[PDB]
Amino acid sequence: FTKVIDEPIKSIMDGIHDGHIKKLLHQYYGDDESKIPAVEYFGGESPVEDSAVFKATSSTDEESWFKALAGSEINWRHASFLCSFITQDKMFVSNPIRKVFKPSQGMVVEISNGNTSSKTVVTLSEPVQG
Amino acid sequence: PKLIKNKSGKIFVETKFSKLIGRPPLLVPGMTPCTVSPDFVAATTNAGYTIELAGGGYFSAAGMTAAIDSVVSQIEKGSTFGINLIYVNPFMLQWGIPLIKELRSKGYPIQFLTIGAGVPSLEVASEYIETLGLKYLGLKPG
Repeated sequence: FTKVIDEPIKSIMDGIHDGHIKKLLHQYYGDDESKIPAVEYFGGESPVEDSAVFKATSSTDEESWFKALAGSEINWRHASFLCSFITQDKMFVSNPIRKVFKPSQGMVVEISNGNTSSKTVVTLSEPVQG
Repeated sequence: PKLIKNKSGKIFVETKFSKLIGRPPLLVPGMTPCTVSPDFVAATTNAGYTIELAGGGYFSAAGMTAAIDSVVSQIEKGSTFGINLIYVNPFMLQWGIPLIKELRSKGYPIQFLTIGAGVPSLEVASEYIETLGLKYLGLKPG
């Protein structure tokens, strides 16, 4: 298969991916791109209600807590609570949103407009001087 | 295998692999000498594909650090790349693993480590999984 000299790496890799897309589209999606499901962003998936309120305890499970805050829909809020990393210029640091919303006794998270991503507000409330 | 598209209308082949990395499930493996070049590692990363920088082309932490810094300078913000180290080159591992640990601690965009030419022991693999701050570990069983 190594025949064409100085093909750009993008043309080679795209050519393979676009070939796979074309064949899957024919075989499994009846040649129709409209049947391909859409998500806001693709990636970050480990291979393993409008108004809500969540109360952290000492025994609260961290993964279940972040899934609950993340929601079901793939949007800014899913990324905020489930991305292990964020970017600082070209560096990849620990997600600070996960650090701040790490669950502990007394933390109360109110999600408002949970179903409309553009308007969703996640509000953490904690005990301050009682 | 499935098709999925993002908000921009980019179609991806969706597999266990592509779902993790958010890119087509197609990788350029570590090759001494083809992927020792920071320019090829950067060109492939910028094309939107996973590529391993080959440690086989490097003899010290300083020389590999300069190559990594050259890749990081040429790739877009938010892009990542991997490193391929050779398990039957104990010297490469001895400077290679501490380097990755140290660069990851500084937040360098090293998504994964592939170990070529042998599979580590459970104890070594645990060290790589727990200490190197990697998204995933590439293994090449023969």
